[PDB]
Order: sequence, then structure tokens, then C-alpha cells
Amino acid sequence: SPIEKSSKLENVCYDIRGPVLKEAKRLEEEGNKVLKLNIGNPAPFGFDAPDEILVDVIRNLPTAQGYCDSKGLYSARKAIMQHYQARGMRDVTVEDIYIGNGVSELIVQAMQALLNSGDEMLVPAPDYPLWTAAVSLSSGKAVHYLCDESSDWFPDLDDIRAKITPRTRGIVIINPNNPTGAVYSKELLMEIVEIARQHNLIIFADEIYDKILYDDAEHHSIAPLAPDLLTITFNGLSKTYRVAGFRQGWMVLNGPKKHAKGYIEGLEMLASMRLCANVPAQHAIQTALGGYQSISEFITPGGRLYEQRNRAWELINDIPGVSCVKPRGALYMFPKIDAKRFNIHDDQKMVLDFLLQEKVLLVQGTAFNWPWPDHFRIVTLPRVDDIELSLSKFARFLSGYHQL
Amino acid sequence: MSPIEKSSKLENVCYDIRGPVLKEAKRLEEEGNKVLKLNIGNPAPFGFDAPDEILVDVIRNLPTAQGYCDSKGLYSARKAIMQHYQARGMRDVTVEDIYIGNGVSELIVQAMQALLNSGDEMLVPAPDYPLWTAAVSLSSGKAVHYLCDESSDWFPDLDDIRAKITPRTRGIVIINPNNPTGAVYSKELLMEIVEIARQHNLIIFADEIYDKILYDDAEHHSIAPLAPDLLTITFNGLSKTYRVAGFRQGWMVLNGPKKHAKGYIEGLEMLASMRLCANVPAQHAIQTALGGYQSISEFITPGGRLYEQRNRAWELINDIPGVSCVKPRGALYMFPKIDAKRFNIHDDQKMVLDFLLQEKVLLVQGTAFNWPWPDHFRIVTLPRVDDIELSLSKFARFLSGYHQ
Ligand SMILES: *Cc1c(COP(=O)(O)O)cnc(C)c1O
Ligand SMILES: *Cc1c(COP(=O)(O)O)cnc(C)c1O
Repeated sequence: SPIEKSSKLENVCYDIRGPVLKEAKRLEEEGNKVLKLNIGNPAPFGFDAPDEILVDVIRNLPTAQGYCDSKGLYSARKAIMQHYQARGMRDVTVEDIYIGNGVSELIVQAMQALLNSGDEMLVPAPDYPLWTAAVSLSSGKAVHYLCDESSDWFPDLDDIRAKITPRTRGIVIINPNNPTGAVYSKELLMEIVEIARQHNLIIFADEIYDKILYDDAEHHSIAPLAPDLLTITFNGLSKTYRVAGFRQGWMVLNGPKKHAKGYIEGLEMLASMRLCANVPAQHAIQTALGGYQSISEFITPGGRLYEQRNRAWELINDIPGVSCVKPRGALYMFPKIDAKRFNIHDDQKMVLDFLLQEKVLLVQGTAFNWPWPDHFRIVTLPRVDDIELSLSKFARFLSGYHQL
Repeated sequence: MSPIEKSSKLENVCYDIRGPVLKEAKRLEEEGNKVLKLNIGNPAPFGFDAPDEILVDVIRNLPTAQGYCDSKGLYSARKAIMQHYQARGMRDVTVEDIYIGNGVSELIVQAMQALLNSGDEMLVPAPDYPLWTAAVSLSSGKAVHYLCDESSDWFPDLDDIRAKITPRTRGIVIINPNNPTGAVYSKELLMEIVEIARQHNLIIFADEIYDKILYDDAEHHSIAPLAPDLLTITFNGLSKTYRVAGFRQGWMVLNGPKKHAKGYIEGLEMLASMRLCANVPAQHAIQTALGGYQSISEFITPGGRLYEQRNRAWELINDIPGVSCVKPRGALYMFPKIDAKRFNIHDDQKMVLDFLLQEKVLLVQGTAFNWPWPDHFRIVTLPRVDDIELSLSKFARFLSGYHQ
């Protein structure tokens, strides 16, 4: 009598961490070093937490050993409140803010309390794979709207309107975008709002990279651009403040809310179930959002994030058969590859073949629900030396690669 | 502006250790009233401090734990858990069979999500820890409650279990030592539960998070070694025993023949990587807690505060007219029975609410633990004695002239 996985997991595929790592983990155990450009994890690439965060966590640790409120510490939620109040989200109270074990937990919770069987969620393609998985896990269906590579990976508005059904409950916006690195203009975001307003949709805004911007890139939160709509905004400390392991994220409810009291009680229900998010690291939030922002040094010209993005950009375009749109934010690149030139029918196989030959780990584009096997994603976190070595390996790999 | 209700999967979910009565208490606290909250097993506000050996290990390892770790958790942490259960006769367990989550709560939910399809039944004790019922319902499963026998030291009634087994039953939940009854099950009882699970091919889910909080000559028996031929999942953590609930550190261990449940395990691993990882810094405390000297021994012995508080609370609650209670041999709770007809109790939530409004003390009604009748409630034994009598002498005055 076999015990298979539940039906709610039949479509689920969040695997940036998938069966390719099985061979990667094997190579590592054998002693071979594998350059992992697959995960946006700051610490393995030499990114340390700001001292101020570490100091305040250590200081409050003996006082944070018990359960806190399910929504999180008041002072932390107060800091989050003030942060968004300085962006035009004035009516946000501490009761509109939920702190969880990273944004990941809250994304799932937000969908669990919302979706029923048959319900549809508009999700970008390419996506952040958790969003698709979360919707599916919540018994909803992820309907993918296309992002337009020829338009700097901006969402296709005509595609979004065309894929709206009477079952669409909301639309997911990931801005700045993982994995394209796109930074959406205010004009486009205003178009999304109009669509959401006309079709009675809830806007979910994953803005976890809103402070990782390059050059003249300017982040616009969609929440204060939709003051008359109920919107939910996600952000955290993982990427911007390089403390992914502390698991600290939050979601903020903005807009009219009395028509959504039922949904809110569902969220408060899911938060109460697990009692609370981890407490000691919540004391870091106030220090992170307040005072000096250390991320400014990394994204400015000369900063390692800026230079690594530039270096990966130069090398990936100097490869025959590969092009890419330059990221204006976040930590990723989503290069297009001439699938016909290399006879690529399975982009996962290409990733696997590249791993086995050059010991470098990428993520195939279809893992981000891109309909075609002509893309992949690289992370710009590694040192310039590592990026140069891995991309030259990739160039050598592709020069003699004809997928069988 | 159509109404946004909570999802259908949350319609039959409660977990009311935290809710409307709790909501009232906080209002009272805002309003200038000091309230003695005995609703939750939270050690820290009752003068319980983190084992300083745990603190110094987390502090020292904090700068090295900023990034994502393996989804199942830190290797050294899982190493300790493996060895801990190795010593208790589960000699086949490896690191791959261990999942570290943000407290046991997260793992309980995940374990149900990956297992249960719509209509699938899970045997859950009555009374239960309400998260179990919530997690089953949340996963679209049905929580089928088997009664525990108050006249038999709150032991599960084996006849009631067998009478409620249907072809839809997937597994059975065992909370041992028990929340809320504080019962410590015998090896002979646990052995018969194994026999039941063996005949009907049921997965055993063992919540053994109080396995080290024992009184008198009470001996804990893990059901996993007693069922070496069955798949069993055991839950435990640092929250209660090691008084660091706020750190949110728990683990679940898979034991037995796992080949026939490959799909279910793949589901667990999927849910496991969906959130990337559990909070990493506090995972360095597992090795410290599980090894060397156990500080919990000072609290449980006849000199310890937990032993004493358990005593004085049991004797005080029994002397109250119309109230009786079975003495707990473990955990941190009591589940007193009240003579409903004497006070005309038809709703136990209103009773707890009245006691809160009358005397600023917060309890939890028994129906919050899925007990079918309004003739029970729960007391936590964490407060040191001074507040135990205060609140119980308070509870005595309340009942002396109460009529619902
Ligand atoms: C990295 C990432 C997350 C994960 O956030 P956590 O706070 O670490 O859980 C969520 N969404 C996006 C788009 C991400 O890139
Ligand atoms: C307190 C408790 C939990 C929750 O444990 P955490 O690790 O803090 O999430 C789970 N099960 C039982 C029986 C409990 O008493």
C-alpha cells in the first residue's frame, strides 16, 4: 500500500533546488568543487551582515526566548509601519503587518487563506517558483502572464488582460524582478492598477529587492499607487540586508479592508497556528530599516554587486548564441540562448550537461515556468573571479555543445 | 467591491488558544488592567530563562549563520538528533530522515499537507493540542477524534480508536506526554496502539515534545522503537523542555521502512525546500541541548519549581467545590473537570470569558481542545506558586457565586 504525496502537490515544482542538485551534491561529496550560481544566497559568496544587525540581535537574544505576538514584535512592526508610511502608505497600522519566517512562509500563508478549487492567480512568466508552487499548494491554479524580453522584461499588459477569467482572484507582481532583474516603470505599474481595479483583483507585490537597484533605477511601490485597492506587499531582510539565514520577512496590507475581514481572519488564523515567527532576529528589523543603509556601498559604481553585474553582463553577451537583457535590479540575469543552434529541446538537460562537464550549476528557464527551453538564470552574487571562471567554462562548454 | 472571505479550507479551523477571549484580555490590558494570562505554555514570561550554555553557543555561531542552510537543516544539528534517537533504539536513522523546522508547529502542518487528500481521516486524541486538528483540516483532511479516558488517567480508549477506523484512515496522532491532560502513556498502551496501526496500515505520528518533562517515577516511551516494522514520524523540539520557545526550533524524524512511502517523503522534501530553510542561528543550540548535562532535571525533581507548581495547583483546583482534576504525570498543563449542572454551564467559552471580565485571569475552555462537552478547561502550571493560588483562589471566588 504505497503512500504517495498529496494531490495538492501534483503540480508543485519549486526546485531551483531539484534533481540536478542530486548530481551536484554527489560531485561535492566526491571532493569536486561546484560553482553554484543557482541560489541567491549571500553568505556563501562573502556577504556579511551589517554589524549593527548582529549587535542588536546578540543584545536582545536573552530577552527573546519566549513566544511573541503571532503578527510579531510590536517594535519591529512599528518600524515596518513607519518605513511604508514614508512612501505614501499612511493608513498602515501595526495590525496590518505580519512578520514571518522569511517572505517564503508569508507567500504561502497569503495564498492558503485566499484560494479555493478553481480559483486562478495571475503569475508572471518567468516567475519566482515559490509563487507558482504556493498557488498550486493552496488548490488554486497559477495562470502565467508573459513578460516581454524585447521590452526590458516588462509584463505584457495585453497578455494579462487576455488571460483574465471570471475566476481570477488577483495578480502577482515581482518588482524588482527575480529572475529577470527588471525594474518596472511607474507608468506600467499604473496600468496594472487600472487592470486590477477594473477586474476586482488583489495585487500581491513581492518587493524584496526594492533596495538592490543599479545606475539610475528607481523603485516604485505599487501599494501607494493603488490607494483605493486592497494590496499586499512582501519584503524582508534576506537579500537587502544579507541575513537570509535569520529568516525575517513581512507582508503589509494596504487599502480598504472592511470588505476583506473574512480573508484577514484567515491570515490571523494561520499566523496564530504556528504561534509566532522566530523572535530574536525580529529585533534586527528596526535597526535594518532605520539609520545608515549599507547596501548603498554595494550597488554604487565600485561596489561589488555593481561590478559583478557588469562583468557577468559583458561575458554573457560575448558568448556566441547567447544574449541577455541587462538587469537594473536584484541579483540575477536571465540570458536567452539560441536553442536551435545547440539543438536544445530540454533546457534542464543542458544545465545538467554543463554541470557534469565544467562543475558549474545553473538553473534552467523552464524551472521559472518559461514556456520554452531557450533561457536560464545566473546569480550575480559570486566574486568577479568566480563569474569569469564559470562563464569562460560556459563558453568552452557551448562551443562544442550539441544537445543529444 | 465584492467580499473577500477566508478560503474554504479554513472553514473548520479554530485553534483558539489565541482568539476572541484573548482579544478581550488585550483590550483589558490596553485599558489599564493587568491580566494574568495562563492560556499558553510560554516559559519565558514566567521567569524561565534560556540555558546559558545554549545562549553562548548561539551567540558565538550567529555571525557564521547568516545564509541559507540545507532545507532539512544544519548537518551538525541533525547529527545530534540522529545520535539522540540512536541511543534510544532507533539505530537505522540517518541525517536524511530528519527535518528541522521553525518549531514543531511548522512541521506538524507540513506533515499533514503532504499526506492528506480531501476526505482522508486522521485519528486525533480528544482532548488534543488544537494545532493537530487545525493542521488536519487545513490539509483538507478530516480530524476523527478518539476519546481519552479521564477515569483511566486520560489514557486513549483503545476500543474507541478501533471503532472509528474507516477505509479513509491514513494515520493516528499520539501526543505523549499529553497536552492538555499531562498524561504519560504506558509502554503496554503504546504497544497496543502499534498493533492497531500494524493491522490497519496506519502511519504513527508521535508528538513527544514533552518527553523530558516528567514527574515522580514517570518514564517516557517513544513509540517509534516499539514499531520498527512501521513507518512512524516523531516530533520534538527546544521550545518547552529547553525553555527557548521564541527561538522556534523543532524537528521531525522518520523511522521504519520508508521505501513504500517514497512519494510522501518527496512531498515532505518539497514542502521542506519551499521555504528554503528554517532559522539557522538557533540550530546551533540543538547540539548543546541534546548533549551533556540536562538542566531540566533540576525542575522536574521533588525540589524543582515545576514539580512543586504541578503539586500545589492540582491540590488547589481539586479543593474547589464542583471541580476535579486528574494529576498530570508530565507536560505543563492540567485539564480539570467542572460540574456543569451546578453552575448551569452550557458554554465553556462564556465561562472563561466571564472569569476574565470578572477577575482579569485568562484560561482556555475545554472545547478549544475538541472536547465534545463544555465541562472542562485548561490550566498551565508554569507560573510559580504565588500566582497559582492567587489565580486559583480567584477562580474559587468566581465559581462560588457563578451561574451562567
Ligand atoms: C529570495 C526570495 C524570496 C525569499 O525570501 P525569504 O525572506 O528568504 O523567505 C521570496 N521572493 C523572492 C522574489 C525572492 O527572490
Ligand atoms: C507547544 C506545543 C507545540 C509547539 O511547539 P513549537 O516548537 O513551539 O512550535 C507542538 N505540539 C505540542 C503538543 C505542544 O505542546
